[PDB]
Amino acid sequence: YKLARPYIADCPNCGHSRCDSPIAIEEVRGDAHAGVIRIQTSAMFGLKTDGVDLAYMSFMNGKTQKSIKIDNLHVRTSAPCSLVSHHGYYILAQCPPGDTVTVGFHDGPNRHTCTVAHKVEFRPVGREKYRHPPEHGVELPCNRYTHKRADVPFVPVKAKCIATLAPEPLVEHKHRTLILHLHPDHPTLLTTRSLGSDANPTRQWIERPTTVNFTVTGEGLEYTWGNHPPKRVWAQES
Amino acid sequence: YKLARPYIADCPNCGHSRCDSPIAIEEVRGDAHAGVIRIQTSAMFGLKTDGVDLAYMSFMNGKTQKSIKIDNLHVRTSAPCSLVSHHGYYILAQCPPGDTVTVGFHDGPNRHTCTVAHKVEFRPVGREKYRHPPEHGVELPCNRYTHKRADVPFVPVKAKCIATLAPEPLVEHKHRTLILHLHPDHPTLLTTRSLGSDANPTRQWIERPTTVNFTVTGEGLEYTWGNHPPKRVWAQES
Amino acid sequence: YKLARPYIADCPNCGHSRCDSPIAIEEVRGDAHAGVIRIQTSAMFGLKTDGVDLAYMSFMNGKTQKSIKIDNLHVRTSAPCSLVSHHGYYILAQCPPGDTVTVGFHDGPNRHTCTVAHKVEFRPVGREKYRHPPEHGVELPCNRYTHKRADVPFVPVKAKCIATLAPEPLVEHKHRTLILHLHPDHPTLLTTRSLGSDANPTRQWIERPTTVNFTVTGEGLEYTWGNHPPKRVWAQES
Amino acid sequence: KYKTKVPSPVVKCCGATQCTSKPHPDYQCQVFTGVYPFMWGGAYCFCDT
Repeated sequence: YKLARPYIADCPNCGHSRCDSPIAIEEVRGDAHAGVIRIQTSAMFGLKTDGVDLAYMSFMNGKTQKSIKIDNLHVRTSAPCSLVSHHGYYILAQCPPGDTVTVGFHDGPNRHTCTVAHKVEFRPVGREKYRHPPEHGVELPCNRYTHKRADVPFVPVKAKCIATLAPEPLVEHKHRTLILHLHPDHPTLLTTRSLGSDANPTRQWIERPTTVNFTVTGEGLEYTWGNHPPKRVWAQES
Repeated sequence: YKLARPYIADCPNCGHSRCDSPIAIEEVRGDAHAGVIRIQTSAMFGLKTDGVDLAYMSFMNGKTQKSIKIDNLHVRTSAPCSLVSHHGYYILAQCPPGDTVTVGFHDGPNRHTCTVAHKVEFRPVGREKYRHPPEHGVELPCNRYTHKRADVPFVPVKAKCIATLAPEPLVEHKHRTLILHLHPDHPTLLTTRSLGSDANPTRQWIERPTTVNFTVTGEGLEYTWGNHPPKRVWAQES
Repeated sequence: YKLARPYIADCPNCGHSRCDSPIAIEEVRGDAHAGVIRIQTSAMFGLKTDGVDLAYMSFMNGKTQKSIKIDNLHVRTSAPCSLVSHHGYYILAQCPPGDTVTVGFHDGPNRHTCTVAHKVEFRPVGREKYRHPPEHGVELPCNRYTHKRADVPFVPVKAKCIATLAPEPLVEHKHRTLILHLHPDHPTLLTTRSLGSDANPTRQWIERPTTVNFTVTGEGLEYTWGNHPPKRVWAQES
Repeated sequence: KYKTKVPSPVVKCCGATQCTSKPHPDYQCQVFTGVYPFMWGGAYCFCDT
């Protein structure tokens, strides 16, 4: 169970003559290649007066610590963000980078927003760096967060998260030689090796219909064709 | 034409203010090298409850069926955008991107903004793409739409859209040689061929003050210099 | 002194198709490397009917010297902004990026708001221009302007803006030879010349850990690491 | 992947400030004396040096 409740706070960056704001954020983790972001907020969703719900928030909105259902306390990156789960002290929403999380009041003609900057390091750790999750294609290494509560925080995880792609290479096996007729509509990191004993350590980024011939040992080869983790082919002769 | 009454449609990203919103784009059609976009909204423009008007719209709000004058309800892609013609479920407006269309009320209920990501089509003319009509001289092929108030969609129609120019080519005719001192402010496709008793199949991309010498037989040459259609001399100065 | 009367002026986008605003920005000076803006408005700020004040402005809109409080007519980016000084026909304000300034009345259904996209200009002041203020480094002289008026336009001045710094040229001394391992975190201009009998006439833009070796005669050398004016070392193992 | 934490600095007006070590991985402090003169300089302080 959470040990803290929302409060009015001086924002790190808010509009001048409005910096005396309600609704604020503490820390955010966005180190994930996941589209979801784990928030430690002080403008908390997943806290009503009763604690943890999945579609309710609480805030001190220049008022007092009290709750209503999601309406006036909005997460944003700078554009809307749709929450996924609320877990008391920690909130989970998708606001992909997690370096800018904005809690803002979007009523009346005025646009009030407090935005909090965070100390996230989002780096490669996969086999390639890639686009945030869409719905389409095969995943790639990420460091997602849990998408349900346990009531205090959401836990850190490493898994694999969705990535866009285009039709996979037309492979042709022939005498000790494998041509990959490629049709990326999207930048793919192409990594190769033979899987026999031939090294072929070949990275290249490809896009557009092109061909890339590779040697084979005749004992398979891996070509990883971006937005997939290693794909491998084998045969008596490849 | 402007048959039946408006409806709502699901906004892909909206606040917690609304979501089941009016003015939620279905499609946009481009290929315009003008700043106009043809928009298909859930809400009907050019129709209020009084039937057909030219500067009023109607909308199902998902909460109310009501109409207003276009003022309080403003289209934007960052700044306000002024419509040009209404054809029921379709709007035709000046608002240059059309890739994303964000329709929001900063007067009407709460601080509503629906932003929509939806269908677009756009194409190069075959020289350089542009979407700015200035008042700089010559125009090139583009798409635009009709301004139908009666017979639902405004049909596609060819039009002429002004293109950005740059300090005009200093032509110098000389003996058997026509040097084209070119002074783009913007990337120009220089396509040439000589006229008269010669003709050169020569594409080159130009940008920044340069010279480009061409043969001429004493009978000029045509040079098309990007964002202009053919500019040709047939001089005996050559 | 200021005495150039308030006026109204057409601003490209207000309301929906509204454009009949006062308070409209005509010109901007962005000489500052900071997020402060010098604004030229049609409306006169810093003058009410009482003459010169510090927190009142005046405008026409059917008037000629009618005034309101600088909070009634409120500057904004996408959140309020508080001006700092008024120099009549010119406003100078702090508005979070200083690259988007919207002066607007969000009073009633007719919502006139003018926005001009302001700019930050970086120009040589050392031997190179420099980036916007960050956490890193310490303030240095920048291009700017006066941030208080004279009791009509604000005048240019050199003031102090936080420079992005990163490790300065890490000198490695050797036998009358200096290799300079420099480790920017930001685009820095490296200028050199020797201050020994030799000279090292080298401008180069650098980013990130690199080396640039220079000769010396055992009689010093200069490395300017742009945003500073010349830094000099003299006959160490230089 | 570390996160840099920059907390607000301990300023003593009219007296020296001494660093208190903390076991954070690359915790570094530095004591800077005479930071802010009389009145404004980045903090209001009566004392200079």
